[PDB]
Amino acid sequence: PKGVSVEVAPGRVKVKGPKGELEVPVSPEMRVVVEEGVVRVERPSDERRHKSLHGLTRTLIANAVKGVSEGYSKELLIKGIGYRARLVGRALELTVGFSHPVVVEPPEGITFEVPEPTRVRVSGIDKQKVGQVAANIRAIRKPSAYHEKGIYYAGEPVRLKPGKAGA
Amino acid sequence: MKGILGVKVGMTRIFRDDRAVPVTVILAGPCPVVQRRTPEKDGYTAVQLGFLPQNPKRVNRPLKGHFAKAGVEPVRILREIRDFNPEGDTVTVEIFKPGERVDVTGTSKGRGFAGVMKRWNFAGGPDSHGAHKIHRHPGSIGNRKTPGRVYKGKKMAGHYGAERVTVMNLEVVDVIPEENLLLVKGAVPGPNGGLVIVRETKKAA
Amino acid sequence: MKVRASVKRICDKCKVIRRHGRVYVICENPKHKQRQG
Amino acid sequence: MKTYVPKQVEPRWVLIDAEGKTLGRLATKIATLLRGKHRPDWTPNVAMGDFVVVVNADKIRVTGKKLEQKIYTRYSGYPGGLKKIPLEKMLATHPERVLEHAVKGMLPKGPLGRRLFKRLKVYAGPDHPHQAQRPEKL
RNA sequence: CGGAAGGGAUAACCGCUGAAAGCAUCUAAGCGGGAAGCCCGCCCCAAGAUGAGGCCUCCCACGGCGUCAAGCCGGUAAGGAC
RNA sequence: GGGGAGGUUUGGCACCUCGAUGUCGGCUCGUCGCAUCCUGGGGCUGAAGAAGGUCCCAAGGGUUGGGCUGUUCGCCCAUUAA
RNA sequence: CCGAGCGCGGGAACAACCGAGACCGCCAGCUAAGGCCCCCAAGUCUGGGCUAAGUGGUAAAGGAUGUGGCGCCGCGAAGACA
Repeated sequence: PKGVSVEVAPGRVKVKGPKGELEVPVSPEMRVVVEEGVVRVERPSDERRHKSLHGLTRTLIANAVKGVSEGYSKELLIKGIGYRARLVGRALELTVGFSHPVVVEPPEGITFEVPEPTRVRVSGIDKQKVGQVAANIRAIRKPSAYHEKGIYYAGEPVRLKPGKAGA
Repeated sequence: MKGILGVKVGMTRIFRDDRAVPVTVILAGPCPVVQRRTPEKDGYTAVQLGFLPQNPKRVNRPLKGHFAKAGVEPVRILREIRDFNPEGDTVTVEIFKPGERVDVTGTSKGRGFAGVMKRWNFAGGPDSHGAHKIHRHPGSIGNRKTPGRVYKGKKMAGHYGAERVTVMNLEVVDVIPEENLLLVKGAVPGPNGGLVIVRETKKAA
Repeated sequence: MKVRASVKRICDKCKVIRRHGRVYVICENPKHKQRQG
Repeated sequence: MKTYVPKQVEPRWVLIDAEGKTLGRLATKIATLLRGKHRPDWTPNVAMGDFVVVVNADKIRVTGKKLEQKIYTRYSGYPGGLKKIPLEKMLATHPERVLEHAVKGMLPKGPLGRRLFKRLKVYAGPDHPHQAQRPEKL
């Protein structure tokens, strides 16, 4: 962790790096402290709920460090027809077969980025905004439905038989 | 979030557009501002408006003739419009061009004791066949020995009429500020000669 | 088959979790979609 | 002999916190003081058990899941008129009413237990009207 | 003319991060979405809310008995009544 | 083939009321349940789409008018979001 | 046992369930059942072990990666489990 500058506190930890600032509120049931470079996660005992907490924690500040060290990739893709992915404005303006286009703002910690209106990437220093926002877009437009159409993260287009199934 | 006092005038039918309009007209009257209300000292936001100036000897005592601005009293007291705050002036109608639907709050005509038939609208029975006894009776109430009682607020043989009624949303047809008229789509509670206030409504956002 | 008083793992793809306080049956296949109902 | 009877002694005023305290055991003591039951000068039919002003009851603690799951019910006489509002929303809007009504179910009910519930002043602050003494407790 | 619009947490259900359990998982701490339902926002009663609230102005200090401590009484002031 | 739930069916028992508990249907006023008839949210599909199928969630509102029978019920009539 | 002990304490209430055979008086102590935060009188007594659902605060077969201790049975530094 070279581009880091951490900050321990009771509940949360207040972490800084080259990108933006980030904070992970950790359940204070073990205490983490900036040691050398990489931090240590030392539970005050050995119980179930504890094990959960310590592991969780570890991943929390883990995502915290790699985040400020630039880790923003929120890839997305559309496999429909005229389903375009225009980036006009700061907003993401898409037309996914619905009777009208769709307008997405880039809120805090996040920009978008459309390499081409056929596939859409989103910039963000936060693991929540990744999954959640990209989800919200794929929830703008459902995938496949038997055949193939819509929005997908980058997954598999499992199908349901065509000219049949309709008795 | 606006308002002004008034009184019930007509109900007619002005051939506006090419459509006839049942039109209540309301003499809004020059109702002067007086003792204001703030939430620091009262606990809300309102303005006091007296209606029509007719007050000399037979008024007596305090007056907001005191207030700081006077005007003595109307002839029939003043009322408070919530969410209101003008700009140090007296107000009549001009604050509403046509196209601005408003709720109209007024008293209602009184029907004294109302029969259940002409109150909650019941049948009464048959125009013969059975017994002439009931004929116009409120039928029966609750079940036998359980409930065991009667319902608090059961539609019953009681009073109806002398009540406060606020009607909602009516196109302000036009405003006559040269006098004191405010004509809107016909409705308005009470007699063709009783107090009635105007308040801006709630529709869009 | 959601909502049945018995719920299970049918093939070697169907695995049970706990969610909201009710027992849930998962499996990538949604035709096996079961819940403690 | 003939057991003794206290005159009109002085209604001692008191002060307790609120925060960090269980809903339960809190009122428990509180209440039991409205009755002169802490005092060696207790008499059943006379009501000389002190005043209880409380401060910051906005931040009372409670165990359980309570917070949400704890429902309070009010019945207005008109049928279908059983209202229930969780402790959850009783905190957000007028939170005193959860300390009040609690003691209110920890005294007797004879007319005085009422007059005595009056002998208690809840606030969710702290702050109050510094009337007199109110020397803190624990 | 009214239902509404719109605000807040939610039901079934669908999503994010995420350990316990190197994997995975809506969950155990953490979030987001989401019902004609739920608390509202509209309509009305309403301080006998004995807890009896608040706003604004209007009113004279024993008058003759109660000497202390609460009051009693025959007439006034703002008013109110018949 | 098993185990329950509910207490509206047909009933077992004979405890209150034999110095009286006016036993069927219709009318008027209703209300409470949810195991939902419609409306609203949805999962599963032998769900392309439309329509349907079953199961979850959910009482807020709504739950028409005539023929035949004392009729409750039920068949038909024209409608229905129902 | 109630009946004839609807006389007393418990069991919230409560003919027969627990305690218990009531000459009178006593502003005297022990104790039964049942209790000892409070309504209500007395331990928010000491110590160890559990449960996280209002379970406690009233149901089953039957289903489950709920939780915590016990017992067994193969796999692994020659390198297993994922």
